[PDB]
Amino acid sequence: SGAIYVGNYRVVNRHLATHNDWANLVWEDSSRDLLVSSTTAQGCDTIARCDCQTGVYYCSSRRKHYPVSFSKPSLIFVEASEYYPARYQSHLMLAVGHSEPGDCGGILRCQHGVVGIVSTGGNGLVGFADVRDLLWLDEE
Ligand SMILES: CC1=NN(c2ccccc2)C(=O)C1
Ligand SMILES: [Zn+2]
Repeated sequence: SGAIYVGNYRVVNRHLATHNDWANLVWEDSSRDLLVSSTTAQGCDTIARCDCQTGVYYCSSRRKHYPVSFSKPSLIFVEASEYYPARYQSHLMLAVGHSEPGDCGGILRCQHGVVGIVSTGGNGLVGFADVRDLLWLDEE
């Protein structure tokens, strides 16, 4: 579980979005596993605006923060899970690391801010859904 709170936006894994998220939807993309909803409170996370390929992510299933190298966001095939069938996920960054389903929502961060959220796992890789291309998250 986990979310990005930036301005009046909540960024969550699409597959973990709640009733309230869908009732307050701003934007969602299944191919990216992202959903943004609106919030009453003004959050403080800052989105990274960079092409960093190094960061630290939080892994709930190890209660650990891991420094990682990750690939630039790309179109990646991802085997079937409990929420999606085997399919190409877009804007996905891979790293060597630990990722179980409940690790989804863990944040990947660089010195510039939030890079993305855990979205995929298995075969010793962790996949993060990039948010650095969503410029509109910084305004309105
Ligand atoms: C929210 C959270 N952000 N993080 C975090 C902290 C440092 C680097 C990357 C991610 C947590 O462990 C929980
Ligand atoms: Zn960065």
